[PDB]
Amino acid sequence: WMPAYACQRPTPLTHHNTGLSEALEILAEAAGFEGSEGRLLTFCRAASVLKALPSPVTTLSQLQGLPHFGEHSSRVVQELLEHGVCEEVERVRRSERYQTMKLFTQIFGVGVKTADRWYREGLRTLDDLREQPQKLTQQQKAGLQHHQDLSTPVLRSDVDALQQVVEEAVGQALPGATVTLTGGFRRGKLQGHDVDFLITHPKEGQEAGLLPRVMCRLQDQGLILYHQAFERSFCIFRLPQPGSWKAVRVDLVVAPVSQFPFALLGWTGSKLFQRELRRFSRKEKGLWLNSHGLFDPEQKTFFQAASEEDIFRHLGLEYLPPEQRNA
DNA sequence: CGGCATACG
DNA sequence: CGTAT
DNA sequence: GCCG
Ligand SMILES: [Mn+2]
Ligand SMILES: [Mn+2]
Ligand SMILES: [Mn+2]
Ligand SMILES: [Mn+2]
Ligand SMILES: [Mn+2]
Ligand SMILES: [Mn+2]
Ligand code: NA
Repeated sequence: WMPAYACQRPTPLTHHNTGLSEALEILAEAAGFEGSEGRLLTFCRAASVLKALPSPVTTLSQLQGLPHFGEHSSRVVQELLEHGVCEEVERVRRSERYQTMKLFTQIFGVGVKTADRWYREGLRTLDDLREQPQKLTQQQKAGLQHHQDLSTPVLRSDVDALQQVVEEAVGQALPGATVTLTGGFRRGKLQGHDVDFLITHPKEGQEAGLLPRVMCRLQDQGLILYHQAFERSFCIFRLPQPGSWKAVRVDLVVAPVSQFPFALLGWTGSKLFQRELRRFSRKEKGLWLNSHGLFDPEQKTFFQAASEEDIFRHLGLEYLPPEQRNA
């Protein structure tokens, strides 16, 4: 009834088991803060299974036969169904370790390994980090300075204005080049932490050298608060606001049109969806998938794709629109 | 038990 | 090390 | 933590 891989089932943005999935995702996040990628993955997958169910789970027996539910995830759900709360989840929520690793890793430029080291050094607050700025990278200094704005959700309204701005600079850098909205907003989210754009050009090869030209023009318009040949740019944009402005994270990515379907697929996510899709491709089909292409290692050939639909067909999967990739 | 996605900056 | 989905 |  329920396939094992998230890429084999539709997952809508909103669903019927929100509280249960959020609890399991707390445990997934905490596992990640402790370097347990395997446990993170299982809890993520179990959470996603519930997102894909057609109705609420009300009794423990409804978990029987569901992939990725074993003793641990089942007990989490059991406690939530019986008591409305899971003691393990609540203990994580209020732990100093969890709250601080969450606070630190949310900083642009800070990963788990950096946050862990800072935690072991006794640091606990953002002001603790501001006191010793000589230990910060330029990227972390930017992430810390802009942290408050970057913690404010980006609205769909913000996205349209940013897209117009990016297209203006893209059109000057290379007439005919296109801008596609990707990431969470393409999956139908109404808010997000950042905005993701994919840029290409209909004439293979014309996109070479494009991203530096785009960035130079955005920077000349005074719109870049922070950025690093290249094909991915992780920026902080100055977004106009009523009588002011706010910092917003924007990712710009360039791909040649031959690779565009693969890059669109990868950059549209979700993160779990893409990991599961790549896992499925390799383990079930013997094909190697990334945001550049799909490789047959036996024939030593790349699949040509003209669309996302092509890629799902190549992999023997029913097509899923972006709004059903919210694994 | 081994595996857990796969890149770029 | 960071970043991305 | 769970699957095959
Ligand atoms: Mn009980
Ligand atoms: Mn995004
Ligand atoms: Mn992004
Ligand atoms: Mn490339
Ligand atoms: Mn093992
Ligand atoms: Mn993201
Ligand atoms: Na971070």
